[PDB]
Amino acid sequence: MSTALTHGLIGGVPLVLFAVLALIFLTRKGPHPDTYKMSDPWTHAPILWAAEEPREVVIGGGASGKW
Amino acid sequence: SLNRPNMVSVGTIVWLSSELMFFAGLFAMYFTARAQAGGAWPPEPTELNLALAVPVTLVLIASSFTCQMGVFAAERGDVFGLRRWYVITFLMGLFFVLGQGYEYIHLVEHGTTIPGSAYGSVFYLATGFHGLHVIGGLVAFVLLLARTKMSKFTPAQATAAIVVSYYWHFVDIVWIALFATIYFVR
Amino acid sequence: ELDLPYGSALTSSGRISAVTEPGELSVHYPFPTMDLVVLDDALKYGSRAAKARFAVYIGPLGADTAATAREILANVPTPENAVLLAVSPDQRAIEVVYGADVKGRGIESAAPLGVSAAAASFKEGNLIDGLISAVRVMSAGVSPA
Amino acid sequence: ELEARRPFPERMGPKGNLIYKLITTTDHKLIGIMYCVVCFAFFLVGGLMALFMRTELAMPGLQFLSNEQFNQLFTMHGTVMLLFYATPIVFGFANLVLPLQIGAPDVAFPRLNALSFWLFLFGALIAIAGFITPGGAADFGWTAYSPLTDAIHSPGAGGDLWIMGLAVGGLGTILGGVNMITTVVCMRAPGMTMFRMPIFTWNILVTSILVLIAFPILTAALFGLAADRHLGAHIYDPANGGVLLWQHLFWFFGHPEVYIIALPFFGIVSEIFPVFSRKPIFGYTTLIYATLAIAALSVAVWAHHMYATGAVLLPFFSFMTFLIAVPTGIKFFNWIGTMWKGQLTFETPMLFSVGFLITFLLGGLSGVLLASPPLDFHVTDSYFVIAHFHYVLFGTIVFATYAGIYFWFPKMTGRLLDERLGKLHFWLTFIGFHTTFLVQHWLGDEGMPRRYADYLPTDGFTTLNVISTVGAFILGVSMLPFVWNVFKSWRYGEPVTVDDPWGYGNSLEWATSCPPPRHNFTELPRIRSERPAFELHYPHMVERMRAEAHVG
Amino acid sequence: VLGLMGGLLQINPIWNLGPYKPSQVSAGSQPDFYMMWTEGLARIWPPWEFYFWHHTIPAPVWVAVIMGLVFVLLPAYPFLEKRFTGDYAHHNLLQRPRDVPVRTAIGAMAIAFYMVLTLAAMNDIIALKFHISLNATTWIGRIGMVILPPFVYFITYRWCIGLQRSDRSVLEHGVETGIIKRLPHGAYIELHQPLGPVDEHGHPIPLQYQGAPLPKRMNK
Amino acid sequence: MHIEARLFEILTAFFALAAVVYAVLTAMFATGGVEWAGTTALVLTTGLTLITGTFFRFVARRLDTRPEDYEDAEISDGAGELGFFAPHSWWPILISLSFSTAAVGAALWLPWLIAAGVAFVITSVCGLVFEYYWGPEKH
Amino acid sequence: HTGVDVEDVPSAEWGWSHMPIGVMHIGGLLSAAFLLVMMRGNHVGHVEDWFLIGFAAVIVALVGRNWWLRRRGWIR
Ligand code: HEA
Ligand code: HEA
Ligand SMILES: CCc1nc2ccc(Cl)cn2c1C(=O)NCc1ccc(N2CCC(c3ccc(OC(F)(F)F)cc3)CC2)cc1
Ligand SMILES: [Cu+2]
Repeated sequence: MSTALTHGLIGGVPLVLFAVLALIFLTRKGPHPDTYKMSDPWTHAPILWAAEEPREVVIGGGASGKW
Repeated sequence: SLNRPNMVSVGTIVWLSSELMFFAGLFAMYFTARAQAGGAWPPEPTELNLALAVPVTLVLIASSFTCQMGVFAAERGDVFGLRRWYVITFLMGLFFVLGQGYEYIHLVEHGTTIPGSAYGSVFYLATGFHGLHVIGGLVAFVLLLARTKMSKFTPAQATAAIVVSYYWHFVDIVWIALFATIYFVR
Repeated sequence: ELDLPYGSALTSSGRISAVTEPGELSVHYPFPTMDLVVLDDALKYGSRAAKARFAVYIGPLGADTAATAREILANVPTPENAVLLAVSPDQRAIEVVYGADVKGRGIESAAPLGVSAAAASFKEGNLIDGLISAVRVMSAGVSPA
Repeated sequence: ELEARRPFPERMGPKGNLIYKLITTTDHKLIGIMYCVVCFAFFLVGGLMALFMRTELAMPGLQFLSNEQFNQLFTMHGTVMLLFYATPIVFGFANLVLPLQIGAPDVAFPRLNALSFWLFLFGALIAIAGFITPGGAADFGWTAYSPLTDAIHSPGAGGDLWIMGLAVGGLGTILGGVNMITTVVCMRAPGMTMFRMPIFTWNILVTSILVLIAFPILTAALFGLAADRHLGAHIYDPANGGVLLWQHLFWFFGHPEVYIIALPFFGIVSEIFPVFSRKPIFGYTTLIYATLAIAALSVAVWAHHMYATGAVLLPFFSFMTFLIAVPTGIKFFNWIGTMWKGQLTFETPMLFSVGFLITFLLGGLSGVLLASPPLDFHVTDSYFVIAHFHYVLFGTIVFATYAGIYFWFPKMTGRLLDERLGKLHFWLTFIGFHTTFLVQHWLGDEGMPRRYADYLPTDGFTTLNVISTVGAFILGVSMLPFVWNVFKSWRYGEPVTVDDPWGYGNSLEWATSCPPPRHNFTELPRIRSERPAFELHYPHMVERMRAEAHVG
Repeated sequence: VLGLMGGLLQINPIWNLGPYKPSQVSAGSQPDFYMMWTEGLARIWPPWEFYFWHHTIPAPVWVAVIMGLVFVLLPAYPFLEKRFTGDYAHHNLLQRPRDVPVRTAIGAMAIAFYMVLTLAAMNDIIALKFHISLNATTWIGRIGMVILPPFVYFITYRWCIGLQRSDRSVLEHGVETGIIKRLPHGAYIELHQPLGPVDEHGHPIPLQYQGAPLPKRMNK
Repeated sequence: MHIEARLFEILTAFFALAAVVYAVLTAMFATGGVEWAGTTALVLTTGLTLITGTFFRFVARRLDTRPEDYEDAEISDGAGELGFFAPHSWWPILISLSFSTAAVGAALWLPWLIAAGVAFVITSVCGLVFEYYWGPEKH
Repeated sequence: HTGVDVEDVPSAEWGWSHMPIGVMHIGGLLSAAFLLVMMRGNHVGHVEDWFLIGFAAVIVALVGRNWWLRRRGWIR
């Protein structure tokens, strides 16, 4: 049945359907919290991040600055 | 903790059941093609010499008792009785398989072959696989004896001895069945 | 005898066994993932080349800021050989604390540099970005010993 | 009190961390991961063969294939998809989550495990390596009918490799079954009796029993066939009862095989449903009895595949298949009851489970329709049969496997798969599948038998083949989101820092750290029912679980 | 051993052959296994010739220069390695092959190359006994000659580092005994066995690596 | 263990019933008499389940209650020392390689390859069995 | 030695344990070029050049991925 249109459907329907389904589903919002922007206050709990690299209370110095 | 029912025993038992199913397949091969050949279904060029099929069956049956005496001596902690009984068992199993090979030679000499007949095919294929199982059992005996030689005797060695023993008992009784089916019922 | 907020339970050991409803997460960090990764390899590879743990703090310092920073530094596993960087985005204050064991290795010649870089990057509204810059410069400054 | 952490867990791991641990490993978790990865590679190979078949079957005329190549294609497709993807994925899921579910540190025999995996891999590689032979791979059917696989007919060197690869794989499967039975029987937690273990474990035990019953007879048949091919052994000549003997043996093997690859996935979905329904599993002992009944009945119906030979006792097998149709019905009703009046949330595992429900119902309806002899007198060896077993096979293995992957990915990795990609994947798969296999009922009811490489334009059914090949290409494109999701989410992706990322879990595996430690446990809870983790995380619920457990 | 295998196995039965005559030939024309690489290199090298004014440079010239390059690169290796690594000290203690990953990978790559060249010499025997096309074997060799050495290099490097890590793990902890306990609050431990001193709470203090092999099985 | 034995007894009873029924229903009403190929498989699957069930029954009758078989129990009951579970080993892959060599040597009829495969299987199995029993070297 | 770190290669001071990355990159490119030129003198067939081009494309893709990921700091 009109070999050109057989090849055309076989090559075109799957990719078109992929396009509509991707634009439907891949444009939503994920569960990740949206970025914090410093203009507004900070409400998240305190954060402490270590380095963990070298395996296994007297202060030596310090510095400061207030932007 | 150690949950007294042994683990190696359960493993060996379930595997022995599977091997029984294998021999079921072989038996089903044999029984068909016997309902087809009518009359003297063992063709004329074959004659089963019974004067040599009985001695090998009896030496296998005696080897069973020898293996049982070996495991008896094993369950109490002395290795030399185990070694003596298992050497005896190995010797007479070797004698059994040698006699079987002699019968194969004298049978193919003036008669049945695998490509020559259908009875020849089913006969050789039903007995050769049992021969292979017997040879595997002999190799197991050798390996177990060497392992008893190379270190101290502990309960693990006793468990190995027990499981090898009743694998050999299984092969013995399945041979009893094969023999009673092939030679007497016909 | 604590609250264990609706799903946590104390086991036969000291371990807590928490749960989460099917549709949430268990981190809640208000930053993108591809910047957390960059801050992480900064914090790791700069700590390799200096033989000193680098830490970062972001909560508030609602007191004498240096006091509270050296109060916090006692939470790093080996605080005596460690370098902490504290930041309070409300009070807009930067604080860098050292350990007694990490000193004589070119540290105070590098702490004000890190503070200035962090401030210069914060003045536009880049938190993680300034943290990365400060950690980079301080780690490049300190020498192994 | 503050407590130090990392900005993000480590992505990959050190250099040299895996390759040597891969060769000498003995822990079940790594072996389950290896199972899953290699089985999915083989799935991709089989799917490629199927796409070649489809693109030839459209457009009457032999455009680019031959008759020999088409026969080899469908033979190898069937063989790969049934024996090198499903039977090992069963043991993959078993090795993954059986010792965790029974509360054990390891499997019974830890080196027999690795032996089984390597036997599987090398047997598969041996059987596939017939395409590099100039004559090609095996060209008979998947079923290897009686005189066509002889030495006179089919004389190539691909059938030999086929037979030997199957033998090696079968040995591996038997060893795996032995190990699983021994592990479930001996190694078990000091509190849980056998009527408190989860249903997945019971299904695995029963499946292992079936494996032990079924596979040795296939090895026996294959050794007979190799003897007949290499020694002229007169075992399967039509002069003897050699044509029906092979069929009896093969189908006595081959029906327990489909039930072997069917039951554990029933277990998987029955284990996913209560977590997302927020309810107990409806009819525990009823499900156990239904499983036992299906197991017992699956070995005495083998001859409903041989109606058209005119050599079997039809009423016996017809009646007993009608009988085996019942326990599956009670199982289905128990699932629907477990979903009844709960609080449903449709994350990807629940979505895939519902798809499984729908597809398997349609396939089973077509099968029970197929089970009557006067109807099989027309629709046998046509595309109706193909549509039927593709419905049941797909709906079971594919959907329940994707459900199990999306369910147990955190418990083995510590990460979470993306959900938008999961929904896209599910919808692509569903649409493509239902559009590629639905018209084949009509396509086969009117005369078009299976295993044809060509047909004439004067015949009908040239548009239905085009619709089917469009659907096949949609199904083929539907695999990119899944592999992209797995490739990205293994290294990046939201980490899991808690137990039980799907709240309201059961089965004692959601009571240990999300990536479990070596030996799987740092402490055990007190076991009183079949939902120990649920009673551990919600202690204020045991009174209500014991009070209203019998209303119905 | 030499007497036994010279009595029981047959080698070079010249009588089955005939005297040499320039007009007749047979099918297996291989040399002994130490020239098979030369033969295989001649088989799988493409036909590249150059024809310029009144002259001709045939294909086996390539085999000649490659052979010479191999024979020149073999004796000059220590000087290359000392130029590249920059180490000129006296050494009387050997290295374990797992401590030098790059040299081990180089050697494995060279051995893989040699094996490919040697197997490409028995094309006829392989294609006859194992049913494979002859052109297929030629192309398999021609492509393997390029893609097998680097694959072997990569795998050997990663394998050496894996062995090093396995050594460091048994240095840090003890030797695994394979015994499991249940620790009344339902925990599973595995009863390691220390190789040196122990601290106050029973854990062994980690040792330092000294270039010597370490035990891995308790029965050794 | 009491429930495993009961499971196997149920299975054995059903299989024996089905085998006898099939045999006597194909002795009559069939084209050529007894079918002889399903009958055998059925009696011997009955025998399989019978062997397993009888072993479990004996072990259950020769045993006192076990914390697994016992309800009412606590985790302090199983406190003890389990068996020996083998850590890392590399012999399985060599066993599989040897068996695959023998299998491919049986596919293409090559007797020398079959002999080599059998020798390698014997060697690898010996290595696996002796792995945790070799003593220290004697020097 | 030229230098790698001990947490990557534990035995880094006992033997040669580092090879520069440009060597590997340009070696992969040269091997791809060799595979590509090996189809000169087309001897009556094209089943072979499909394989040649496939392997060359795979090699080039691997080299390109490694180079691009190293250039953006995703590796070390
Ligand atoms: C993985 C699985 C799988 C499963 C589960 C099944 C399930 C069933 N199959 Fe199928 N089958 C195959 C795989 C499978 N099959 C394959 C691969 C082939 C042929 C391959 C080959 O020839 O090459 C095949 C072929 C095949 C045939 C013969 C085709 C032939 O003519 O050649 C028959 C019928 O005899 C059959 C019947 C059944 C029946 C009765 C079930 C029953 O199990 C299903 C019952 C299911 C239900 C869902 C019922 C739902 C229940 C309720 C809702 C209560 C409803 C009650 C009433 C309507 C009474 N199958
Ligand atoms: C568990 C099993 C299983 C599965 C999953 C499938 C999957 C599919 N099958 Fe198959 N099939 C059988 C079991 C199975 N089949 C059996 C038993 C037979 C008959 C056996 C015989 O007659 O002998 C059969 C026969 C059969 C036929 C007819 C053969 C004949 O003519 O009689 C057809 C097509 O009509 C078909 C189609 C498909 C399609 C379209 C899929 C789709 O599901 C698959 C879609 C898959 C993919 C496209 C993979 C994606 C691939 C790519 C992404 C290419 C990528 C490549 C590389 C990376 C290598 N199958
Ligand atoms: C292709 C090889 C081969 N095909 C078959 C087919 C069938 C059989 Cl049965 C055997 N074979 C073989 C074979 O036997 N191969 C071994 C071999 C190869 C080359 C050389 N040559 C000697 C000296 C030359 C030389 C001389 C002077 C030189 O000096 C200069 F010019 F200045 F460089 C350089 C090189 C080169 C190598 C000997 C044995
Ligand atoms: Cu049929």
